[PDB]
Amino acid sequence: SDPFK
Amino acid sequence: GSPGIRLGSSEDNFARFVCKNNGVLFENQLLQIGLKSEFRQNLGRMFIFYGNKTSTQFLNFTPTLICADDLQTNLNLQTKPVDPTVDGGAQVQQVVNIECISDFTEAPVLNIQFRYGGTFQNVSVKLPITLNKFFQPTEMASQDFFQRWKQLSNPQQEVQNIFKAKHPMDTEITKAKIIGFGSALLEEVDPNPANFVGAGIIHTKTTQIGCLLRLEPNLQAQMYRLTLRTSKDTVSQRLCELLSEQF
Repeated sequence: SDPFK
Repeated sequence: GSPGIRLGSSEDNFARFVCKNNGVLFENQLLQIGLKSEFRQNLGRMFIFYGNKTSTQFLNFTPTLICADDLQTNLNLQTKPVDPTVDGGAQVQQVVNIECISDFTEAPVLNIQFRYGGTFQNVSVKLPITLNKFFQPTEMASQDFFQRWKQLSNPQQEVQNIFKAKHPMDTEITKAKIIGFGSALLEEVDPNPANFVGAGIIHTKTTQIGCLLRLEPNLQAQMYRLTLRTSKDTVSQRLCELLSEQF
């Protein structure tokens, strides 16, 4: 979900 | 860094010029030092205004720029001398031309010496020329931002700092601060609406450093988690240090 990981 | 009270120090108002270019850098009872800067690519132009607050003319008005050895190799400064005589109530301007060679951490020191009423006056203040002044904001769609963010492999290129907020989390001010910092402020990239995502290229003569920043406010703890991911570990570290002191 979180495109930062 | 330096211990002890920072009042009447060489960096009293230094932090105020990391995200803005205009204003008063220093002022004692005789002299006021104002600034007006403009930057483009890896270059900049800093106008320094010396205001004589007295009814008496200053003499031997002498401004000099001082840089540490390391800083010298990363930052090049040039300026034309100003007239050493400043009428009481008068203001004189000095232009400093700047060229960034490589990423740098240290700051130049402006030393000003002059005569007033027959006495020797000496002032030393750090000049607000910082790595971020050489930012080219890079607008880009979300997709492109993440592709770039995930291209980092060297752990040293990622620098994170979790720190306590010094100022209120006023959205428009923070946006102005980030925009003022230099990078482009990308709208709607981080799914977290509270987060700020910036992207820019730090321009230096020898290397263009792709920089991606993520500022994560922690409203409750009044702290921020700042993450710098750039193509150079030292740039990540310095931009992190600077931006960290701004919120």
